[PDB]
Amino acid sequence: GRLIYTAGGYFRQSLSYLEAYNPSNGSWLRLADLQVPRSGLAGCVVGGLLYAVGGRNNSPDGNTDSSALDCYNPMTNQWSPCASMSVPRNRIGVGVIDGHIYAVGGSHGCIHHSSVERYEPERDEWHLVAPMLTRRIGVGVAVLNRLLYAVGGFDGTNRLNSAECYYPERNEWRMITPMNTIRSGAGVCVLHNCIYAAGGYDGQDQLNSVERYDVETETWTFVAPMRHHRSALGITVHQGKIYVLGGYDGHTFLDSVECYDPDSDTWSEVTRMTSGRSGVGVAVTMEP
Ligand SMILES: Cc1cc(C)c(C)c(S(=O)(=O)Nc2cccc(-n3ncc(C(=O)O)c3C3CC3)c2)c1C
Repeated sequence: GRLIYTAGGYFRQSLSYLEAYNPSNGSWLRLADLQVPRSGLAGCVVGGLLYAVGGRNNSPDGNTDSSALDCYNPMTNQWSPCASMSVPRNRIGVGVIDGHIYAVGGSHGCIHHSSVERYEPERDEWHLVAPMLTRRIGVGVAVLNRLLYAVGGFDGTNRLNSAECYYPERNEWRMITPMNTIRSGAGVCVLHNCIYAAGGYDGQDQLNSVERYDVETETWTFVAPMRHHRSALGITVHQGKIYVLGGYDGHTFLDSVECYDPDSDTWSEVTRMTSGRSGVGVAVTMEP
């Protein structure tokens, strides 16, 4: 599309912001607030519409995990509710295959989900599919060649370096090669034939390292590290480059946005968000 949308997040409390960054001119636009504040959500796009999935409203009033699915139409600058998921899912990951939204893992209080469910926009319906082999919150999710990958996270006891792949026509999950780093709350995305995992928390430190999985070789390789360590970052791809947005570096809720050029294997700072925050949802679609 043309703009990078960032929805929600956390700073002092869960946020309702929807802001759109335009890489062509450096500008940020503030758009219609989410109806309910949420951090730990995920964003995705189907048919030009932006969806916000799951998360949690951490507020002074209290703290409520979200099962919600909401749809933002850039033409109208309006959010509409969709059908809710079977369960609340904070610290969720999502991926889109063939116009359907897969919601993966996440938490409902102390419940760490392995369950996975699929949304069909044409019917406004969710249905459960086979669960993952592992409970995963803070799970990175990406789609490559119409297969769904769940990467890292936290299973209730340990942060994970494991990853697995969902084969839709078999409704089956299988482990893939584990990452070389334990990562929970990483940013995961796809670029060319690789799944990238950037940042996260390894149980001790927020990470700046970045590694990628080549589906043909089934191996993970480190690339250039980000300039800033970060967990609970937003991540997306725009014209062949990876953008990482915000996160937490152990000291500060970051406003930094970095951009990875895979041809030069370099990261550069490209803009700052209007305020530091973590736990955002991010996706790319047409300008409003
Ligand atoms: C109060 C508070 C404080 C801080 C520092 C943050 C970041 C958030 S937050 O909204 O950004 N929360 C969030 C979003 C996405 C993923 C994760 N997440 N999932 C698993 C783990 C882990 O520690 O294993 C994490 C952590 C490593 C990132 C967590 C909140 C509410």
